[PDB]
Amino acid sequence: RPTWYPGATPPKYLDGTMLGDYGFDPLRLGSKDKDVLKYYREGELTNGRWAMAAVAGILFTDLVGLGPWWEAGAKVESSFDLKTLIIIEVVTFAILEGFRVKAYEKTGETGLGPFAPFDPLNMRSDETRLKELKNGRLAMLAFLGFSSQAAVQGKGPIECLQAHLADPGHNNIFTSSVGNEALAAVLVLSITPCLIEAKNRLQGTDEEEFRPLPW
Amino acid sequence: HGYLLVGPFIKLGPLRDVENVAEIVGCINGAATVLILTLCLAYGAVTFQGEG
Amino acid sequence: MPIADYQVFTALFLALATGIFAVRLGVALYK
Amino acid sequence: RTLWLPGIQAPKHLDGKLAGDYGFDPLGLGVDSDRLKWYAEAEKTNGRWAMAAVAGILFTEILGKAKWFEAGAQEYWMDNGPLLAVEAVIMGFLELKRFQGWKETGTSGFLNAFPFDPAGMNSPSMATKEVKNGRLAMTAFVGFAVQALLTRQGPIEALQSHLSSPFTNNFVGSINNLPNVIG
Amino acid sequence: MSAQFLPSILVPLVGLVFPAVAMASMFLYIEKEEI
Amino acid sequence: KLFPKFSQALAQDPTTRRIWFGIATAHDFESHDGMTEERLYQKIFASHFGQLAIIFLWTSGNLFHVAWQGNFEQWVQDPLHIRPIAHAIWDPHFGQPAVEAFTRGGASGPVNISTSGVYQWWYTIGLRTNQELYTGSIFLLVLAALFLFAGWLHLQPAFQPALSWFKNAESRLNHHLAGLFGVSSLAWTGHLVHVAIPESRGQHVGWDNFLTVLPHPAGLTPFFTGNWAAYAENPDSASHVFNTAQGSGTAILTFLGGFHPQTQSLWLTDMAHHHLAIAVIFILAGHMYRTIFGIGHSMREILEAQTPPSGSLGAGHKGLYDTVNNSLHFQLGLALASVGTISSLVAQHMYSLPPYAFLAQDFTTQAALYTHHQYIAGFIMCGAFAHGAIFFVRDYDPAQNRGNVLARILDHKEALISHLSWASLFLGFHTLGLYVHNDVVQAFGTPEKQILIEPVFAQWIQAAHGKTAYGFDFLLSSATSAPSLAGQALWLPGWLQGINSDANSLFLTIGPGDFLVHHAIALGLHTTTLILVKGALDARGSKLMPDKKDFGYSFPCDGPGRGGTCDISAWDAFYLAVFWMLNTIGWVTFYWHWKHLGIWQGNVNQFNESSTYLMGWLRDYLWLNSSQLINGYNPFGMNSLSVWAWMFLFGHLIYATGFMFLISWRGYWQELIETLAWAHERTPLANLVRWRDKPVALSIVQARLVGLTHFSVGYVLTYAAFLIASTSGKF
Amino acid sequence: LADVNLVVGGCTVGALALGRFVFLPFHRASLAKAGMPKQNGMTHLQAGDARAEEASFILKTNDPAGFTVVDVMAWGALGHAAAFYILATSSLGLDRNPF
Ligand code: CLA
Ligand code: CLA
Ligand code: CLA
Ligand code: CLA
Ligand code: CLA
Ligand SMILES: CC1=C(/C=C/C(C)=C/C=C/C(C)=C/C=C/C=C(C)/C=C/C=C(C)/C=C/C2=C(C)CCCC2(C)C)C(C)(C)CCC1
Ligand SMILES: CC1=C(/C=C/C(C)=C/C=CC(/C)=C/C=C/C=C(C)/C=C/C=C(C)/C=C/C2=C(C)CCCC2(C)C)C(C)(C)CCC1
Ligand SMILES: CC1=C(C/C=C(\C)CCC[C@H](C)CCC[C@H](C)CCCC(C)C)C(=O)c2ccccc2C1=O
Repeated sequence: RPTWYPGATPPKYLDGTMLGDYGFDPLRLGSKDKDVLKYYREGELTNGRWAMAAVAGILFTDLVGLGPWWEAGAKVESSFDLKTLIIIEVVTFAILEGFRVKAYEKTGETGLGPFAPFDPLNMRSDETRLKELKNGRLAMLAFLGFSSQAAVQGKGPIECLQAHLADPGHNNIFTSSVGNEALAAVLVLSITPCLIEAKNRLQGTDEEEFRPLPW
Repeated sequence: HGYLLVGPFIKLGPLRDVENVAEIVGCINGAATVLILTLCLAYGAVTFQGEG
Repeated sequence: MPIADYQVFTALFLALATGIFAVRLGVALYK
Repeated sequence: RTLWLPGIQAPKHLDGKLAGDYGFDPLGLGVDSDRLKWYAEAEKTNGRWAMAAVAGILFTEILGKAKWFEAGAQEYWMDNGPLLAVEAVIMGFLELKRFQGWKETGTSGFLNAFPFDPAGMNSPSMATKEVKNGRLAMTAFVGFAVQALLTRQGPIEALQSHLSSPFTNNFVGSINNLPNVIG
Repeated sequence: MSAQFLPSILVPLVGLVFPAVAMASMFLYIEKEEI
Repeated sequence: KLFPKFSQALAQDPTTRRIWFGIATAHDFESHDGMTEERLYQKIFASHFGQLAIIFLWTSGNLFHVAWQGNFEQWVQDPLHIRPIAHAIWDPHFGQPAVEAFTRGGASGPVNISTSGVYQWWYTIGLRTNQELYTGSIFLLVLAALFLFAGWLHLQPAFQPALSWFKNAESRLNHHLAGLFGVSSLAWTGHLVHVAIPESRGQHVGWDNFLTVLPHPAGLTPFFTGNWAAYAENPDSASHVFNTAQGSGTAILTFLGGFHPQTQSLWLTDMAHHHLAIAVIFILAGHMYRTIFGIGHSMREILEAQTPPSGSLGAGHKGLYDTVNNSLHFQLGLALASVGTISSLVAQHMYSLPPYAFLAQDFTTQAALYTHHQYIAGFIMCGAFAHGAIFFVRDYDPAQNRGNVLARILDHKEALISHLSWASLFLGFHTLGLYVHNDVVQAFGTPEKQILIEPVFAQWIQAAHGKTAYGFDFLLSSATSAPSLAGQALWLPGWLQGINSDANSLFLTIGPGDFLVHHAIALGLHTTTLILVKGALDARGSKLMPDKKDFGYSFPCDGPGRGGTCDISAWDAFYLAVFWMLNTIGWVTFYWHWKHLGIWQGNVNQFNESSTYLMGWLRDYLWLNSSQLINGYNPFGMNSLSVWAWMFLFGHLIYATGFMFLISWRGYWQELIETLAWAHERTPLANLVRWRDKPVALSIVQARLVGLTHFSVGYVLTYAAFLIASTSGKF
Repeated sequence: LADVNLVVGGCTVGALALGRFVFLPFHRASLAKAGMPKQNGMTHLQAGDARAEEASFILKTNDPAGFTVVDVMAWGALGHAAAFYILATSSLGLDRNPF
């Protein structure tokens, strides 16, 4: 089973029953209670879905030549005062989240409104779920990169890519205002798996008394 | 408890002589409630952990 | 030439790594 | 078996099972079996790196280029930051794979092939040839570094300078010439 | 000083968040019955 | 209820004491459940690694804070008109006047003025910019992480050193003397010759250009040729300006002796030469013991051979090698005694012979450093004697040391304690009598009746060093004497110029006040030593408790029988000796501070006349120098000294709080706690909440420890606040 | 003043000759009387310290007097120390005499 680095030894509780199990959890956040792990997975899926929708919207507005996504909040002109929009969104989201809560409390998964599984096309399966999990994770990192590029650089998802393609050796993260910090991260991460291997060699994999983040 | 805990900071807090004292104190009481909340949780986790 | 913000951030990250090594040593000592 | 010193015996822990075993261990560092195996692998790795380094230094110096100790201060297509980052990631992955391959099989290798022996040519005679060549390369690299420290000249240029007048252009003469060079 | 905002975040973290977390964890650990 | 993982007996305690004792006995590995010698040594080794990492992190933090919020670069340009900045201040409780009052050395906001002297030290070793300090902090951070990894690595079975490896005393001493001491000193000499010396001459030499700069014009040739004298050709001129090239030189290994005229500190070339000689001697000493190369010494044979005939010393030192190698407490006691003595030596040498540039001019830093090192030395000495007692009660074997020096010194412990008591009684009787006599004659308005004994012996020793203020004309005081002519053209010129000047602390002038205070110091030392020695020698047993060794090093008592046995264990002796050590260190620091206070203000007459009686000490030193401190904050406002005034009151409060645990004992509190428990178990609403551990009063030994901790903390905090506020508000 | 080559060579040769023909008997007697370091009655190697095992390149040498290579290094070190002390003292041109 592929892991988060070649030859990685997954934790004892990360046998592989769950989807997208790459044996990654250095802090051992979901190694105590199984219900908490299920809730964590539901939260991960929700964040991933929101990230995919956000990434798709940001990319679509950039491809059509619209202004920056981070600045688009003040460039929207239409009816309904800001307070009215806030109230409408809060009420509709409260009812939607209540329905989602009921769906999770019943079928253990997400849903849309009264529909517990919400699958008009009947495209539900363990193979399709893994696609959703991986796509959501990729979209989450994509949105994180979007925000990071908008903060460090003054470009968008397409402009940053164009700048990198123009000069890949001089237009990278290590040459920006956060390059030094980045250089310190890679250098550490580059030796993180090997160091872990040492622990698995000199100390062994016989579990530990405590957990990094117990919670 | 939460209702009776605002008054003290309202009339005696460091920013009591400012018009925005009510808001600051509401936040202070919320913080105090959260603190005594973790206190209740710790007491429950330590007291109830076994049967007899 | 005062130290910049990036230098402080790098020092804090290195300190975080050092703290991780320290907690590992403490766990090994507890055993 | 020939020993590094005439009239002595091997330090017991060394009996010839390893390539290039000359009974040289005055300090007795290999008194631990596991540590001895790790030290043998480390010696091979250091020798290979030194061999590649010496070959590269000599090759670049023959084709002109810049001094081996001044190549880092040159200008390349990418800055030192991104260059070091990319190298760190690549070397980390390669070394991680090499270490994992050593855990399963206590031998050398590359990527996922342990041992990495394409086209064969592996034999006890080749094992000692690599160890001896590697040791010579490490000694040569140390000589290169110290010579460059005293005389800011490359290996070939230093050899030619010595051949011009060996009795007054050696390591003893380099100490007196230090004020004329440094500064 | 560079990054004037750092002390305003680190001081409360080391004096309020870290001590509360450490005391809670220590209190929960010194009364576990089976460690 | 099983937290004391190392003590199963403590885990069964159903009271709160289990938690208390669970923390006070965490480092006593020898008393933990299922503990062996190998595991003990391995745990100690890993703990040493952790401590080293902590020290490295502390130094890195100091460097980072100075380079991030300090004024090191500005202080370099004006080392005499700028106050060093320790770190910034971010306190939400500060008011506007407090924020404005703590802004001093040109800082953006409130900061703390440094008092540890790191600025002078870093400036003297070659550091000049903030980037260098940041680089050093990062390097120390990496070093700390490396040591942490080493500590974790040596705890693994593949890298666990055997117990015999820890007993290899010859190899360890060889490597520590030749490598830890010699090689380190040689490396420091290299740094001084390559960076410190060139930097002090206005030439910058860093990692980017140290390979293209010659430390000396004639590089390495004189060293290998033997012409070492060529390295001391032209030293820094007497009109040299630090950090600049005016009046500089090219020498790197001089021996002028004395102090730099501008910085008022030792010459860098002299310190480099000192470190080089020290490195050579230490390496040579390191090549003494036998390891695995057929040559060297065997400490066991040397000890077994140190047996004088006639049996004056009995068996001599037979079995001492094993007594020291097998017992960890013996080694710890020896190390603590040596470290404490060295700390005292460091404190006594840094004020009389300033080694850092512009350090003598910083009166606050000098006083703080001296007091800090003296207090550290006192605590370390108490620990040394305490561990010696622990050794006698836990690792001493009478059969293995039958007839050697240990058994013989224990055979006549009564004579030792009796003579210590006699010396203490004599010193106390006479010192107090002379002080009271002077006080009485001063009160009656007759100062001419004072008993002022001239310290002729100390004055004679001072004259032997070159001081001509007493008209002795002895060795170095006579220009025609053999020692005077021998070093006439070596170090004597500068040494004499510095010792005959009253503008420095190199052998200050002494009088009757110094005589009385020195005898008071002798009293404190003798009484503290008497308490510690009596506790260590009587640790195994006395007439009142013949089987004391069977009860361990620390225990509450032996009951009220046989007349009473309160404070009878060796731990109690150490406990009583801590008070005396604090008193002795207080007397020493009071003397040093008052003398230097009068010297800095150019008024030696104040101390010369008011130190002969105690009223002068209380009025002209404590009450006189406390005006600015107690005025840090008043009904009119506050200044930067408010922090010291608050710390002053804080120390007084902690000290008084400790008085409670010291005077009140366990009995009253147990009944009071029982009453409180009854009240809680009978109060409605609160009945829903129960305690997991039965509340009980503090233990007898625990109470003594808490009281001593409070007493010491209040003592140190109060004196630190007073010292810094008094010497900082004036200079 | 003093030739570094001549002084160093003479001092090293003299030290080696003294340690090989003059001080060898007393050195051997002292070594036999002292022996290897022992802890609790047994050598460090016997107690379990593998790194404390005596090196084999000194156990026996082809020299008829048993003069090992370590002996050569020790005596050469003493000779060099004396030679450099003489050279350094002769290099200085100051008056150190107490007369
Ligand atoms: C032992 C050394 C030491 C000490 C005593 C201090 C002390 C202080 N630091 Mg500092 N720090 C240190 C090291 C140290 N630091 C190092 C090495 C770095 C480089 C990463 C920093 C970086 C740093 C920053 C960026 C800031 C401080 C700040 C502060 C102040 C508030 C504390 C805080 O909340 O910040 C938090 C401190 C950290 C997040 C890093 C410190 C980590 C150290 C090394 C832990 C050492 C633990 C110790 C060895 C074990 C003792 C046991 C104990 C925990 C029970 C305080 C006076 C703040 C300040 O300036 O106040 C105005 C501030 O913003 N420090
Ligand atoms: C050359 C080889 C070598 C070296 C360099 C060391 C070095 C060290 N060993 Mg080690 N050891 C060795 C060989 C060596 N050892 C061998 C062969 C053995 C087996 C026989 C051991 C067995 C061993 C054990 C069991 C332990 C050590 C420990 C230590 C550390 C001592 C504690 C310390 O750091 O304080 C540093 C000491 C000094 C710097 C010298 C002190 C000089 C004086 C007292 C200070 C004053 C100097 C100067 C005035 C200061 C001014 C500076 C100021 C401006 C700030 C230290 C780093 C201990 C340790 O801590 O474990 C990690 C320990 O437990 N060693
Ligand atoms: C290299 C130094 C060193 C080392 C390694 C040891 C090691 C050891 N000591 Mg020892 N000791 C030392 C120095 C040292 N000591 C010194 C300098 C003193 C003089 C003070 C002592 C006096 C001493 C005594 C009397 C005893 C030991 C004991 C012990 C053993 C157990 C320690 C323990 O139980 O941990 C526990 C650690 C603690 C309980 C921490 C103490 C809490 C401190 C004192 C409070 C500090 C509060 C802080 C300053 C407040 C800040 C103020 C602020 C809030 C305003 C252990 C092997 C005990 C023993 O041998 O058992 C038989 C024993 O009884 N030591
Ligand atoms: C100011 C307080 C104070 C004083 C004066 C003393 C005095 C003394 N301590 Mg003590 N000590 C103190 C505090 C004090 N201690 C505290 C707080 C502790 C911690 C609990 C200790 C713990 C301690 C220990 C453990 C020991 C001492 C010892 C001693 C004696 C040492 C011998 C000596 O110095 O000769 C000088 C004698 C004096 C200075 C006493 C004054 C003599 C008087 C004034 C003369 C009488 C004249 C007149 C007739 C008075 C009578 C009037 C009356 C009839 C109305 C000494 C009497 C040691 C000891 O017993 O020595 C053998 C001992 O072992 N002390
Ligand atoms: C200055 C030293 C000192 C102090 C502070 C105390 C304090 C106290 N004594 Mg005590 N006592 C002392 C000296 C001292 N004593 C001495 C020398 C003796 C020997 C004769 C005694 C003998 C004695 C007896 C026999 C008794 C007491 C009792 C008490 C308690 C009475 C209850 C009270 O006052 O309410 C409140 C407490 C205080 C006012 C103390 C100051 C606390 C401050 C104001 C609060 C600060 C909050 C804190 C800073 C915030 C947390 C910060 C965080 C970092 C922890 C009290 C805690 C009686 C008792 O048990 O209680 C009924 C009792 O019977 N004492
Ligand atoms: C075999 C043989 C022989 C012999 C030979 C020989 C004799 C050789 C040699 C050799 C040598 C010849 C050796 C020596 C050695 C050693 C050494 C050489 C060392 C050293 C060094 C040192 C230790 C130094 C130090 C120092 C320094 C570094 C600096 C300054 C100071 C001092 C000086 C301290 C014969 C012919 C008889 C016979 C047959 C064969
Ligand atoms: C109890 C005990 C212990 C501990 C002990 C101790 C703590 C000790 C100490 C001590 C000390 C703390 C000491 C000190 C010292 C010092 C000395 C001994 C010195 C001296 C002197 C000299 C010799 C000098 C000389 C000189 C010079 C050199 C020059 C100038 C002049 C003069 C004179 C100064 C032990 C464990 C061990 C054992 C058992 C128990
Ligand atoms: C006041 C007093 C008590 C009562 C004190 C008790 C019961 C302790 C009260 C402490 C409370 C629980 C708060 C703790 C205060 C400290 C700030 C805790 C810090 C400790 C941590 C670092 C672990 C005794 O039991 C006693 C026993 C024997 C001699 C003298 C005395 C004595 O003087």
